[PDB]
Amino acid sequence: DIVMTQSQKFMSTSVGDRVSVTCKASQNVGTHVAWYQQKPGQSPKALIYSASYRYSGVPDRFTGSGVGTDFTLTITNVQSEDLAEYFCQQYNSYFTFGSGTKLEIKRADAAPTVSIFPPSSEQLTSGGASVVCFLNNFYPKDINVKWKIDGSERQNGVLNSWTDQDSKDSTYSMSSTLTLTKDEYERHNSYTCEATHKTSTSPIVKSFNR
Amino acid sequence: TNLCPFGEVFNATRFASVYAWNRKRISNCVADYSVLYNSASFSTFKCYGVSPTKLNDLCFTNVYADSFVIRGDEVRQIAPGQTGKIADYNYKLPDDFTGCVIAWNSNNLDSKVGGNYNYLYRLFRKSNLKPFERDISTEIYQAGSTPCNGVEGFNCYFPLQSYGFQPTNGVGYQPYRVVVLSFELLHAPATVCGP
Amino acid sequence: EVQLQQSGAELVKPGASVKLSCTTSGFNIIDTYMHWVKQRPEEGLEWIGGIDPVNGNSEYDPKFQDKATITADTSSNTAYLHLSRLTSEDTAVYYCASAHYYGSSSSFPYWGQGTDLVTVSAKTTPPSVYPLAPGSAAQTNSMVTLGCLVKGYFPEPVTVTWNSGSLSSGVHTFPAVLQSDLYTLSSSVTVPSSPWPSETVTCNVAHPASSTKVDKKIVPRG
Ligand SMILES: *[C@@H]1O[C@H](CO)[C@@H](O)[C@H](O)[C@H]1NC(C)=O
Repeated sequence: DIVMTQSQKFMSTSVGDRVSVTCKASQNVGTHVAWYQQKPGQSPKALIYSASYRYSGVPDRFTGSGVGTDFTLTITNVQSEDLAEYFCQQYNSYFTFGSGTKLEIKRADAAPTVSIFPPSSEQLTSGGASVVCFLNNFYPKDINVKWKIDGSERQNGVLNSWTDQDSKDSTYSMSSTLTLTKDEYERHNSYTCEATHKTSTSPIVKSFNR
Repeated sequence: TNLCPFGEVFNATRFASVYAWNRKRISNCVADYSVLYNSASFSTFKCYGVSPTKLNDLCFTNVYADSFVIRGDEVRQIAPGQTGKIADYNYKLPDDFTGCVIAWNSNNLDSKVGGNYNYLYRLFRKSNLKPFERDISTEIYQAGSTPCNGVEGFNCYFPLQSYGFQPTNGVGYQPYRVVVLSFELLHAPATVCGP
Repeated sequence: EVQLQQSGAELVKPGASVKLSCTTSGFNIIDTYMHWVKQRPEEGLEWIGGIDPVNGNSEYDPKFQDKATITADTSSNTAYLHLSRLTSEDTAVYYCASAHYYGSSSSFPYWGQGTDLVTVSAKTTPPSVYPLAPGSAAQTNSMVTLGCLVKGYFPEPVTVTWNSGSLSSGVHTFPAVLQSDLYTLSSSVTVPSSPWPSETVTCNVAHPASSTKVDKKIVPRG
């Protein structure tokens, strides 16, 4: 087995800056090395072959370098759409892949846009009541959501999920869902989602009444 | 004595179309280039960055052998720094190429009286090939501003075209088999040497 | 554009078998090798094997030779991966990929979109899809945000599109969360307040492992 080692699990950069991803082969592989880009949710896309040749159609800000055991993928003038994991591969003896280096883009802060949604009538008729809060296009990733029912905090029944960095503006988004039974939902009137983010000392509050 | 299997390359039963050029990796063997250079059957034997009479005194980490068929007048395109449909759209050597280009007339095997149309070349491409890039795509080429919707038509061309080899053709339109030997010199152990 | 189109996600019982397909559009597979690659979150990308569609010869990583079989049909431009006697270690995304060169090994220039295989004894559960309508984020935003809640399905994945993909900008689909053996996810779409509810906005959900789909129009509440 030839092992391809990518020691960097994550790297950070800014739009317009440059970054270099490293790969080390456990044996000499000459120039039988390729590089691939994998955006979240998607399949790998080919970038480099023979260690340093770019395919037609691949932007010229991607460059491969190295011979032997030490290889580098360099990305210059980094764009938000370069948010991806980057994998090396050797094809000198069979085919083995590195463990991937995930790129993170640093950008300016951005307050979240918050929206709250009552349960669908269709869900209620089935006995359930999920109230959903979206916190969209904020930066940096760190954020707090607090659910309130008739003025008092609620923790049980809340599930949250964050996107990966957006490939167009490099912001994060987050989804928070408070699930409970229909009857519990009908026992209270006020439902509120409150988001606290370093872009403002005052929380962002959105609410509704049945 | 483990000789490099040159015969498998030069006397392969079939040869690829140039757009789909084949590459063989040659490693861990003894290469007697002099048998190749001393073979009169080769109409072309042009080396770059090495001298053909001294090939048997040199060692490489790997040798690659690319092979395909083109017509006579295109053999001159199989060289660094060349332009034209073959060099731009089918098989491109790098400027710093180190190796040898070998060709010979294959009219007796690749032509037929009813015309042989099985060998193809790419006639249209949106960009020039990068060195040693290989394009096997079949998508309709949009020559104008109208999208083609995957259908051939006006300004909407199938990108590959047949040579049409028949023995009667002039030499410049007769088939030539080509083998390009690329000599890789890395600073790692050599695995392909002369005797 | 060249596309390797793979078959849908599959739920497979432990011990059973499955056959994945990959159909190429934009080149003939007979001009290259077709490979299959496995991906899991912790173990990474692993090459399974590959095939020479001209002669039918396939070759495998020895770790996969007893359970993987790769075949190809050049007349339909399709490559297949057969996996037998599946275990939980076979839960993974499987990709088809093509090779650059023919005659020797090379990089993989084109990849299919991937097929999630889930090995479990649980049955498939299609999602319930619920519209998310305002929801007193009241005008006046120039923008209005709607969503769809895709609740209680198994296994992954579901795909969510909005107006059949014509609204791709301003869409965020959030990763699913697993609770009591069922997945739930949400998707949001932001459009100007002039189009909605003036114009229709619909989320299109597909759950390939149960072979089900749902469209849900987002209509103003009451
Ligand atoms: C090709 O075959 C002939 C015999 O028909 C043989 O003399 C020649 O050496 C072969 N070519 C190579 C490169 O081995």
